[PDB]
Amino acid sequence: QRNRMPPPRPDVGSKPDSI
Amino acid sequence: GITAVALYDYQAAGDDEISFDPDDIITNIEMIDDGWWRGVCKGRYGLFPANYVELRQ
Repeated sequence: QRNRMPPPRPDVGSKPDSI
Repeated sequence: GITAVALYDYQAAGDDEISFDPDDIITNIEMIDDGWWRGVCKGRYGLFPANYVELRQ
């Protein structure tokens, strides 16, 4: 199986999950 | 033939995939996987991270 999705796209407005 | 251009600078994780600079445009980019691509960068074939690359026309 050669199924694999590309990595996430970088964003400046992105925020962490842990506050 | 096909040709793509990296929207950003990305480093290939595995040896099966190659890296390329944003402004660094390459040719012979054929889409093998619905999520991955493949093309010749400076005389070398490999995989193109669709997230950091785009096929031109």
